[PDB]
Order: sequence, then C-alpha cells, then structure tokens
Amino acid sequence: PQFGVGQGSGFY
Amino acid sequence: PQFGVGQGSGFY
Amino acid sequence: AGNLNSIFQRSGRTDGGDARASEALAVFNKLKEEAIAQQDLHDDFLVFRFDRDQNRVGYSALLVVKRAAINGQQVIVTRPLVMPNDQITLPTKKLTIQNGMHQETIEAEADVQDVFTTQYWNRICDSIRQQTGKHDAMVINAGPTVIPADFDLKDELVLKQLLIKSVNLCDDMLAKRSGEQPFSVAMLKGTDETLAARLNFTGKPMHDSLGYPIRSDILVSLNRVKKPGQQENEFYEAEDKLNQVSCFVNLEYTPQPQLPPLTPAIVITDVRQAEWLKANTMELYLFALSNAFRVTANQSWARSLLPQLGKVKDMRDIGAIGYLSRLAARVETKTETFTDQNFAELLYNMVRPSPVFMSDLNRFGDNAAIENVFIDALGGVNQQRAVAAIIAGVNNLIGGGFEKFFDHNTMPIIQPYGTDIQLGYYLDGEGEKQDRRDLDVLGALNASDGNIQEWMSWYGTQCNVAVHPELRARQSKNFDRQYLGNSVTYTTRAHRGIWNPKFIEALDKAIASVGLTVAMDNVAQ
Amino acid sequence: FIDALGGVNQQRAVAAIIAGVNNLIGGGFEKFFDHNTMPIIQPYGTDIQLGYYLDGEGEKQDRRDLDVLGALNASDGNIQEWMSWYGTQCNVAVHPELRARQSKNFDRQYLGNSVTYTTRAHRGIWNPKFIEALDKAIASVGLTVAMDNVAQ
Repeated sequence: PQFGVGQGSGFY
Repeated sequence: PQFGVGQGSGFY
Repeated sequence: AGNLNSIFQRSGRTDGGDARASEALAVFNKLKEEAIAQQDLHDDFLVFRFDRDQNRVGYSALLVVKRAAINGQQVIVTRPLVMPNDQITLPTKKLTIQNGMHQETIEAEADVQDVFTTQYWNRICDSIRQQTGKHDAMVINAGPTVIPADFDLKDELVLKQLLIKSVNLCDDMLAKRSGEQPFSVAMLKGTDETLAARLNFTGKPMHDSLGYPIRSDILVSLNRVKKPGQQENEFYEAEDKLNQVSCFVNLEYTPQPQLPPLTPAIVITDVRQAEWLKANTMELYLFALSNAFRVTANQSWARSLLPQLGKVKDMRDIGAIGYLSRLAARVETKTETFTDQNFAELLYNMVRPSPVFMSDLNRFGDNAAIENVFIDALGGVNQQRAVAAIIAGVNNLIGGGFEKFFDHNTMPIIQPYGTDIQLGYYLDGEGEKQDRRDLDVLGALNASDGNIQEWMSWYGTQCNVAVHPELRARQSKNFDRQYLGNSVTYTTRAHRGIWNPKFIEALDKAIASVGLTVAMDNVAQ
Repeated sequence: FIDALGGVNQQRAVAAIIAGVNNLIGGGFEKFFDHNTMPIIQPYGTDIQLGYYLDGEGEKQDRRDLDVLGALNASDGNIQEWMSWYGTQCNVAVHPELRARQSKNFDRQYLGNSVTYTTRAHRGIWNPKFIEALDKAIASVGLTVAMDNVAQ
C-alpha cells in the first residue's frame, strides 16, 4: 500500500 | 458434588 | 563522488552510455524534424537525454519537454520515456521472505516501478533544468511512459505517435497550471443535441500506444446525436464519437462453506476520448467513466459470458464453469445440442447477477497523469488531496453537487484491491500477441482441463494477499507457462482498485441530475 | 488451586491466586474481570484415575491412553461397548465407586491385565476470564513473547 509515490503531478 | 478441604497452610 | 560531481561535472562532457538509448534519441530527433516539416508538430518543444553514466539511473530515458511562464512562475513540463535493455543487467532487490518457520531470499531485478522513485523524478527535474537553463523552474510530471526492450526501433509510426502524444500531454498539464477552462457538460448540452450509446460485443482486442494488446469483452461507445436540421458537418465528413470505455468481465470465486459461486466484475482496462479531442483531463476521464457504469444496464454485460461460433478448443468458454459447479465437468456448450435455455441456467446457478466495478490504474500509461491521482486517492500522504482533485473534477463537470450523491468525506472513491496487477502478453498459435489477462477463471479451468487442484493453486496465487507478492508473481509465471505452452514474453506492472459502488453510481446520477441523459439505444434481445 | 474450586476456604484460595498473578504483573488482573463473579477454576465432575500399564517391551505407559480415539480402536468399532465406557466416564450422577469399578473392568478387557493403579486426581476448568487476564496482563506490561513456529 505505497501511495503518494512520485512527485510533481501538478494536481494539488 | 461437594468439596472437602484438607489442612492447607502458608497461603491461609 | 557526489561531493565532487557538484563542480567537476560542470567543466567538460563525455561520450558513452547505452547505445540503444542513443539510437532512441536519434530516431526521435529524426521524427521530430519530419513532423515539423509536415506540419504535424510545431517547432516549440525540446527533447533531452537522461542517461546512465551521468545520473546513476538504473534505466535510461528520453525526456519530452515544453515550457511556459505562468503568472510569473517558470514552469517546465515533462514526460519521460523509459528504455529497458535486454542486454543490460540491472541490480536486484533482496527480498527476504518469512516462509513459515524459515527465511529465504529471492532476488529480482528492479522494474520500472522500483526504479522510477521519487528521487529518480527529482534527478529528472534537475537534469532538464540544467539542459534548458531554467535553474529555478518548477517541474511538472505529466506521467511517464515506457518503450520496452524487446523490439525493432524500425516502427517510426509508433515512435512518431509517442512523440505527438507526449507533447499533447505536456501541453495539457501546462494548461491546467495556467487555469485553462475545464471540460463541462455545459458545452455538450446543445439544445439540438443529445447523447446515445452502444455496447459492442466484438471478439477482437485493442492495442496500446506501442502496439501491445489490451483485453476487453465490451467496448462502450458514447455518441453525439443531433437533430436533422442545419449541422456544421454540411461542409465536411463527420463522426459522432465523444468517448469510449473498454471493459473486461471478470469472475471472482467466492465459496460459502446460497449465492451462485462466481461474483462478476466490470474491469476497466482502458479509458479513451474520441480521436477528435486532443486534450486529456480529469473532467474528461470522469465523464467517460460513466460508460462503464452503463455496461451493466439490464443483463447486457452478461453477453460476454456467451459461447461463440465453431471454436473446437478455446479459453473463455463458459462450459468450464461446470468444473466448479456441482457437475464437476465441462458443460457441452460448443455444440448444436446446447440451448439458450441451458446457457441461462448456467448463469442462474453459477454467476451472481450484479457485478463489482473496478479498474486497472497504470502509472506509466497515457492517462498516468490522471490515473496516478486515482491511485493516490487510495492512501498515502496526499490521499485527501488526490480525492479533492477527483471530486473537483466531477464538480467541474456538473457545476457542483457531487457531494449530494456521494459524500467524499465519508467514503473513499476507490478501495484498494489488495493484490496488484500482473501484466504482460504471450503469443498465440499463429505468433500474434495476446493479453495475458486471457487466463481468467474460465481460462484457467480450461487450461487445467478440469484439474481443480491445479486451478485452485492458480486461483489462490492472486487471491491470498498474505502471500509475499514475489511468490505470487513467480507462481503465476509458472502457471502461465504451463497453461500457455511457454509462450509468455513478460512485460509490466499496474495497481488495482475497486470502485466504491457509491462513487460510480453517484457519478452517473450526479451528471444525469443536470443535463442530457444518454439514450440506451440498441437494446437488441 | 484445588481449594479454589469450592468449599469452606474457596474465597481464601481464590484470593491467593489472584494475588499471585498481581505479583507477576504489578497489579491490574482486576482490570480484566471480577474473580468473585468468575471463580478461577470450575469442577469437571468426573475425576481422574491414574495409573500405568506395561507395553509389549515392558515399559511404563500412562493408562490415559484409552481416551476417546483410544477406546474406539480398543473396541474395534463396537460403538455399544464404547458408549458404555464413555457414559461411565461422563455421567457423574453415578456414584464414583460404581464408575471406578467399571473403569477398571474396561482396562482389563481393553488395556490388559498388566495395569498398576496410582494416586488419583481432580480435574477442573480454567475460567476463560482468568485466562484472558493472565495472558493479556503479561503481554500488556510488555513481556512480549515471540512464536517460534512463525507459520505452520
């Protein structure tokens, strides 16, 4: 349950 | 049906 | 080395790195120029190199980049294309597994999900900034993709399309950053325009962005229907497709030591917009998802469970269901003596009439910018923010009010499935590519020819979440080779979740509770 | 533990036992249950005849081997013989002397005549709340125990 993995998505 | 009791000691 | 690289990488350059990556950079540069010459693409974008010997990368990548200054902020948007190489060994994870009373270690090469870590992303950020000169720019992750090791770089058409699509995804993300006005039903609600849809049951696969097969049973196509007055198309050839959702119908075996033993599910394997629309946004994705919801109108979804013409021995045959049912035998379904009534009876006793909705979210797919939000809606540091992005997208479509149909402060949008998604393809008897998803419950029942002990071992492999995932994957690979004839060529990973039944029902009702309702045409019993 | 089953000094025996656990944990057994609503050990009623028998090499073996599975094999499936024995070991409205005589008759027929009897004993049931409190109270004060058989 690894979520919030990878940044810079520009959605929030 | 009944419980006989012998002469126990130390704890009482 | 890192303390020294700070300054001793600044002065001078070198050659080296993976030759395949150099070839890939060169073919993309060629294609870029052809697209400019033919006016398919504007000369307003850059392509950079992300490479092993400079960045200590694991996998090399090409980087497609667009730039804009938005309200004073310099913004770089990028879409990496990861390049695995079958001739290059990558370091493995040492996976220590407590197998009962003893620990054993299985090593496995890092996959693209293990390599593309937050820090890999941060090094992409910095590498592009140094190559563009915008050292203080903000960098947007438009959703990475993959160009697999296995195949000839000779498909210029695929590569050209990957470049065009990467450029478009980059533009949409800058557009989001700049406040571009959202898609909404308001632009669809023509006073002379309604929607209608068709459920396609055709026995053929879809292909993804690099030509690999996608399993589905039903294609749901949503069309724009106008009144026969004056139309813009009086001056041109025109089509009415708005969007499409591609679904697979699964079956979960849920014994009760009653209900029919198999619980069906509608699995979204792909979400697309019509080819007419260049943009790919959250609002568009969400509007299109209502197409999966409607696939279960009446009993239409169950047509996927039918037998089909003349096949002597083939995998999705419902008759395999007889091995789990009281019969403990394959049902004679392919012959002239099997009736429509017998078919209906197999479903009445073995398949529950109301399926579970779920979807496959691919971090490296073309919709990754959006699908990754849906993955984050499942948990983690930004779970509530991922939810806010999705809920806002629904509200942008309808003008507010999703919360009146689905309270997102009470219920999750997607619940975690548990078991992840093992993806890949294998070759059929003619050497064509086929989606490994073919070995579903009926598939495995047919593959083992009724050997339930083998079937159950197969089934348990992806159901018992307590089993370490490495073991689950190895066991599954062993079964696919046994069950397919060593025809697998292994490829990738994705995340799975179950849609909150209320999110999806609410999505369709919340949209309907304004605006055009879809006409449920071509009912066709 | 025997006097804690019942009788004139049951309350004192129970007090000694709960004090013993509190000495182990630093108090708090009482946070799990009331020992005056839930006496520590209940009687099982059917008491225990102890003894041993000799096996084929002359070794001493516990006479308790003719347990339910044991007795079923001894009668080779004769359920009526089994049930006569089983009732002897369960119906405690029957005076214990009568039960003891039939138990001995059954050992001679099914276990053999090479049977020696030893000092008799009582049996009782540990109150599920005593058990909950002992196990949880020890774990709750941090004396963690790992299982060696981490999975079967």
